Amino acid sequence: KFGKNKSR
Repeated sequence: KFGKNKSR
């Protein structure tokens, strides 16, 4: 739940 905002 740390690399979930590493998409866009």
